[PDB]
Amino acid sequence: CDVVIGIVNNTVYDPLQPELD
Amino acid sequence: TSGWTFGAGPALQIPFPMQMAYRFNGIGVTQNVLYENQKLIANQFNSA
Ligand SMILES: *[C@@H]1O[C@H](CO)[C@@H](O[C@@H]2O[C@H](CO)[C@@H](O)[C@H](O)[C@H]2NC(C)=O)[C@H](O)[C@H]1NC(C)=O
Ligand SMILES: *[C@@H]1O[C@H](CO)[C@@H](O)[C@H](O)[C@H]1NC(C)=O
Repeated sequence: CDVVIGIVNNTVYDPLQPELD
Repeated sequence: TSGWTFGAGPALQIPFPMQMAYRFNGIGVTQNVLYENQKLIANQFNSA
């Protein structure tokens, strides 16, 4: 995420990680 | 400013760089090809 112009910072939710862990 | 939306109803604004990316998607090209090369495509277009 350093070549596209206009990127914003946000969280991407992975459904496996919480339930799995 | 609105691509092709105004011909089917109300004009819906969307940034032009994003308009071009949808147009590459319509021909089977993945949309990151524009977003990572936006300057190259715009400069090459302007000369063409
Ligand atoms: C999006 O997040 C990244 C990572 O946290 C930010 O990059 C940091 O930016 C600060 C200045 O705002 C620098 O001091 C850090 O060195 C940067 N970190 C890295 C790893 O490069 C980035 O600035 C954020 N973007 C926005 C618009 O806030
Ligand atoms: C959008 O334009 C503003 C000025 O109106 C500029 O400050 C900003 O960097 C531009 N955003 C992008 C993603 O180029």
